[PDB]
Amino acid sequence: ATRFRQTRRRRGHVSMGYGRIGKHRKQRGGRGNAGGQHHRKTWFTTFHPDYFGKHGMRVFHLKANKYYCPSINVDSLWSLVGKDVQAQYKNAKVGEEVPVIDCVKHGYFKVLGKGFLPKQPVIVRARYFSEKAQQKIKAVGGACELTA
Amino acid sequence: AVSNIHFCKDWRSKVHTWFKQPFRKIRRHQTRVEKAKAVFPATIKSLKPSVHCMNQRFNYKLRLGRGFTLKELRAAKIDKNLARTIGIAVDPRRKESSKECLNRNAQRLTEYMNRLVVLPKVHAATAKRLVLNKKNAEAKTKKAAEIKKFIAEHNKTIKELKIKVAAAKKDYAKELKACLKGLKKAQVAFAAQVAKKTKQFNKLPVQQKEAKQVLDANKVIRLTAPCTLETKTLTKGMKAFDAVAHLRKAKNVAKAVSGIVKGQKK
Amino acid sequence: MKFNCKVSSNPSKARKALYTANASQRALMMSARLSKELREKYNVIAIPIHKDDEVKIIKGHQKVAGKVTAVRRSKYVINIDKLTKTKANGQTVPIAIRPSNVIITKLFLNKDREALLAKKAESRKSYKELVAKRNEEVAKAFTAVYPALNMDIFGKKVEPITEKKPIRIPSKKMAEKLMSKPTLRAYKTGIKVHKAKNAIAAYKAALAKK
RNA sequence: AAUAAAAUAUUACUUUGGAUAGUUUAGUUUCCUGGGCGAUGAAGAACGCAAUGAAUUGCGAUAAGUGAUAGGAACAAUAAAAUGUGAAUAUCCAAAAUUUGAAUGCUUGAAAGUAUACUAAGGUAUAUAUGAUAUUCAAUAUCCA
RNA sequence: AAAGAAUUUAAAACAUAUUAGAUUUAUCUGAUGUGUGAGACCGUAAGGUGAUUUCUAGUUAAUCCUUUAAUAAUAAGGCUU
RNA sequence: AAGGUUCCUAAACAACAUUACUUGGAUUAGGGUGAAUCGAUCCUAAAUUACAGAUGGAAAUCCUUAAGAAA
RNA sequence: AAAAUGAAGACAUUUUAACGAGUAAGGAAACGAAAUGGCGUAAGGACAACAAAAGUAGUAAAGAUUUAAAGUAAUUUAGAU
RNA sequence: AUAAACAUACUUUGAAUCGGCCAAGUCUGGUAAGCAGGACUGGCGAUGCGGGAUGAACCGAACGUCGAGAUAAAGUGCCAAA
RNA sequence: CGAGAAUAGAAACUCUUGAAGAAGUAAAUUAUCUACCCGUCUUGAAACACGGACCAAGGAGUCUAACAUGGAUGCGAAUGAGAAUAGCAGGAAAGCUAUAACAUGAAGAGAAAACGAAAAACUAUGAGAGUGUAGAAAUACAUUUAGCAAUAGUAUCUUUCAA
RNA sequence: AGAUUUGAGUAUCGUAAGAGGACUCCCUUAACUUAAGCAUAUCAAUAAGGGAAGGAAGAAAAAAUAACAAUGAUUUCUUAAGUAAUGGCGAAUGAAAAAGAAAAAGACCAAGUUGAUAAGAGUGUAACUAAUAGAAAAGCUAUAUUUAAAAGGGAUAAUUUAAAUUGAAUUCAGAACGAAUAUUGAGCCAGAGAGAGUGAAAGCCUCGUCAAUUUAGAUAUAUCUUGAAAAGAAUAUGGUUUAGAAAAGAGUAAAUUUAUUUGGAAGUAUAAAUCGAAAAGGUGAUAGUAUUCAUCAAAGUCUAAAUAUUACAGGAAAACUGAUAGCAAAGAAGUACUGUGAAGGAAAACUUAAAAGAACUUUGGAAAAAGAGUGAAAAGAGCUUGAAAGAGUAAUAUGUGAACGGAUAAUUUAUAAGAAAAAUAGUGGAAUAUGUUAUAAAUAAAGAUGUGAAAAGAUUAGAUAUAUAAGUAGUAUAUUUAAUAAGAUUAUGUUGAAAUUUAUAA
Repeated sequence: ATRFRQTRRRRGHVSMGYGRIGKHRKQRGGRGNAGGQHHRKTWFTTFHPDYFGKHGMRVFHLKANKYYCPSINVDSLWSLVGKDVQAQYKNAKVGEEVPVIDCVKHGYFKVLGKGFLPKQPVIVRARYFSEKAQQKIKAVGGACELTA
Repeated sequence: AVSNIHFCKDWRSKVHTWFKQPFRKIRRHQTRVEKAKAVFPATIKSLKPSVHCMNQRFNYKLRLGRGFTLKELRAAKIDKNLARTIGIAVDPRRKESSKECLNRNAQRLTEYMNRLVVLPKVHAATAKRLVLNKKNAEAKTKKAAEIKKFIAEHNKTIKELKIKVAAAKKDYAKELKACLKGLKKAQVAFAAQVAKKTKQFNKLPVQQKEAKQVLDANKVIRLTAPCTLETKTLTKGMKAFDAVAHLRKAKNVAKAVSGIVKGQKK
Repeated sequence: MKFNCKVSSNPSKARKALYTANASQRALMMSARLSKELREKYNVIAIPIHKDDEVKIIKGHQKVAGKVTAVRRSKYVINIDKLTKTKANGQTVPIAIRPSNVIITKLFLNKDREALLAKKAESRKSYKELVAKRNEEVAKAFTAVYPALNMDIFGKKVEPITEKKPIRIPSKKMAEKLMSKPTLRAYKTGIKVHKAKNAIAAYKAALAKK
């Protein structure tokens, strides 16, 4: 909407809101990130203080698929099957059927341990596990399974 | 925020605008319809394998590939010279990746051949194949009389056990320990008895039927059956199994091969 | 609406094709209507005009009836021996008339107007039998759903539904709060004006009764 | 002190000028279909042709048009003649298509010309490179009587 | 010393043996064969056995990270000063 | 050489020749350029440009009788 | 700014109190007690005589010249030609 | 003690600007400058109004449109109110 | 003599001018007071600083792309999927529908290998809710209770040589 | 002399050239600009110069990715992604596998084999030839399996392209106008109310538009005929007696150096100089050697479809411009005009419905003027309207070295405010107020909780018919047979808010 711009409100003002002493000229210190070390050094120091330099080792061809590992905490495990199933198997223990949570089938590879699990036995199947993830699953009365 | 905008070249000559998009749909759709009218089983989008995706990021998913390998055609009893003429993709470049891939795509072809209805090469009722089917029809009646005696006397000890499992599971859903053990014990015995020669090629299903025209065979034969909620019985072994040390032992085994080789030469 | 994608609904392109049309398409454009006596004899509505025909002007200052003396297709006009104007110095010049302001009252039919009129007549009949076959098909479907009615109801008067069943909806309280000021003020004024009109009508009725 | 000739100010009318309003046989953009030239001489250029034409349009020594097929009574600024035994008008058709132009017998400046062969005048062929076939030759280049 | 079933039928690479042909060279070409490479544990008797993992005690080896199929000794790159 | 009808005649003076013009190299309409012997055409000067050949990634350049079964 | 009232009146409510200069610069739209208020140009979608002929127009449109009126102002309205 | 609830504490986003100039019971260099450079405050710039005849800065005092009065700087022979 | 209070008392008018033009307003002229050339750079211009003879029409913060803040909107551990693309009626550059690749987010630290979050928290001040008394109009105190947001400080946990 | 090799002349039949180059494939080492200077870098496969193409072109069937539960020619779109990387590590530059779609198609030469070898080649035509990847020829054969006499003709149908034809409903009535489409009244059509013309605004005046018809042109689209339905042939795995006891792209891959290029960094691609392989080998992007692993098999060729387009031609649209705007060009516009030349390059729209474009008289040398006449109106051709600047005429007013503006009054002119009516005392109450009833209308429910039905389907177990099938309930389709699980959608009980406020008639 060009009728809501400031140009329509500054009609009649000579300088169009840019100043009489310091005019609106072509440039204001260079094109792009010019003067990163000379006159805009106070800008880069203030707002991007690690912009110039080198850090870490180069990876000539990075295989970004090798780092792909979606994670889910323990407290979020039961949301994969829903609350209806969670309450249905609420009073299970060793010996009878217990629901299996297929983390991989839902797109989660690693299971981390954060928050608190509901006090029901459960079988967790995933590719990777954390030390506290397995502790919390086992302390509730469940098991851990590997995949792939 | 430091800006990174690559407009320092003549982007005005690099601008591609999509004003032809609403007419690509009309072009492609009309040509797609024109193909169906000309010869319908050409736009049929000939049958394709079920092949896994690559890399560990995708490897649990299935997707259509290009062409059935020559070993999958032999297992499904189809000549590769006839496969391309009845809407089957064939890819000799595909190496067999696993037995399970060989079995899964063998089921796909067999299921496709059952749903397939090949019309006679010549529409006349005096076609040689139609005449030949009449000539050997009485032989088929004799032969099919033996195909039914078999697979009615050999798969009978497991059928009752298989029936009992369904009834016992139905009763449980209203035991399974001994019900499933009996079927398992028979299955190993059955697998021990098969260890003998089957026809190289099956027959092409050729007949005269009213043409029900289907635009693709890939959406009829689904890649993956719908996933339900798998449920398992908790045992003491499942509780005991400590998965973290299995992960860390497996990692440390692979990272100690350097130490093994270094210590050998010393 | 027009559904043929070949033809254009652009006024500028329509006028250009009118100015640049050749003589073949100019003849079929300068058509005039036959009179009642000629229409009944030939069963033809209108035909392209021709020299030596007799026409009758129906629109204009002078509704004279004369003979076609000039069919000028470049100007898209015709001339009549009876409509002339004296050009000051004394000689008379014909007055141009558009062919859509006259009707033909006496044909000039040598040999091919006769063939055209027969072709024009049969086309009228052939279309009529086709419309009849459609209307019967339309009527056959109406008597299958309403066996007690006949198709003549559509040509007669229509009686509106006078039943006034109201509906309770929990938004009518919000109606006044869902209008903008320009449409709320107009809506309220219409209510006030309507009420005052009823007040005057009520007062008039009281006087009339008394 | 006085004058209103000049000067100034307002309105009405007229004038020089062409703003404003109304309008569009013109453009701009996007999309669909094609993307159909030439040694069988193209695109381009030049000259000529209307009863009265200078430009423009169309055309080529058959000239603002011929034949054929559709087409049905006009054109017009002014005369003429032709015209239902067929005027206008239309065309992926038929005949015809001047001098040049890749320009191609040789020459070409604003150049007028001109050689040979075949069928006086007219019309055809003859540039360079190149494939196949036919024919005539050259070199002891390899053998060889 | 303490817990520990491990998931379930369509198969090819060839390490080879043993033969049917051809070859002399730095010799090859078919087929038959076992293992390899295989994984359904024995239970209606409580469940034992048993791969694989844990803790403690000596031993020999490697030990800051990377060169993205796995290692090695050179080389190169990372991290801190 | 350059110009291109400005040449001759007749009718006519709106515009143009720093007034005017019955005048005009200006407007309109006609008429006008005759070669065996004058020139072009023919020959060659300074110079110029082709086929083949040589050179160049290319466009193209060099060579003018040297390189050619050419001329 | 604070109190009161508040589905529609209307003048963007009622009352009381304090305040109002200004270059550069800022205060986009919407927001019932309205987080500034408005004028104008052109085009697009709606609305415009509520009872079935529904804004104006050859009983004179747009435009132009002026005379007056409304508005602090941008501007609007009407008469005459 | 006095003042302070349209007080206080702010947070976010951003404009313009960093050529300055004057006064003085002030200072430094200079013979001196309507010169050059500083400390504190007030002004002009950005500012009209009343007075100094006139004036960017001096004195009074800062501005919505008006009426009536008491005033400020400063004045009361005429221009000019007294 | 006399406040409070109780009891009784009293205000509705004249003149002049105006469709023979009142009040107001406007235009022209006159008279007193008053008024330097606009725009711009500049500490400072009416400036002997520059542009401007006059009039009409044209005339200058726009469009595409990335990020951020902010006000209105939908949904919310999800949001978008007018990603391509595939279908529907209608004939449609419009409209409707597609359990979907992916984008941003739900997990963070490390150069990297290798990893990957609770003492079901604590303390302080703080929003709100009642009861009683009184002034007495509103309101002002006493007391019981809850302690969200925000800020600050604590334990505890993931990663890093180092928080 | 004769047999060959090689090179020419001539003749015949053809072939290339030039135009265009928007999109396509390439050659070449531009600079302005950015980096607040500048020299590498950026601009930048960008401008200009040059070559070659078609309706599309380029590419295309792995010496390819990856390290997986692995894929699988090419092309194009989405995402990856402003990411890995490159860079005075500054300014800046910058991909690809995976994954999701559009479309899908694979075939040949060379080498090897067969040699009573075949008008042109014997220095070799022809035939066979690959993932079970030691092939290749002749004759027998077993098993599965494919199989109508091909191609070309003729006809009908269907899908399309173009042309032609057809294509409703007021030639209605009144009033008025120079003129009807407007206005008033009464009707009609509509699968047609897109649009244009008509003295002026039209659904029904003309042309068209919606629904259609006919005729021609193709499709590798089906049917029937020619055409017999036979003989045979073909695919693959074996056996058998002979014949044979192979091949797989060389100045190429790679290497040293130089130059350009690349995101490619101890060298990603190309080229040049030198060097130069093979009883093979290439790749796995950090140089080197070795041992394993994985995956391909270069150094010859072709190949539709999905894709691009601002040349040009034909169409259709538009929240685009409306004569200083939009192309430079709304008229004989790349025109007039300028330059030796390359080149440069404008301006100019409108009378009226219809020319009915005054036509005769007087004055004047004539142009013209005054009458006269046409037209609804001179709108009179310098022609719709006709502004401002600048003038002329008329009316009004003013005056000593500027003019204009503002506050305040005076004079003159203009505008402009009205028809009702007093006091007191007989009748006469008239809208309205108060409260009494009657009526009408409006105004209270957000939810919560019970009981059913139900389409299209899903699963399981049988039956029938068809096709194909010997190994853990055969499989697939069509019709039913019963049963279980849920079901979008959907019907109906209980529960739970009134008594006020306006208007109307007494």
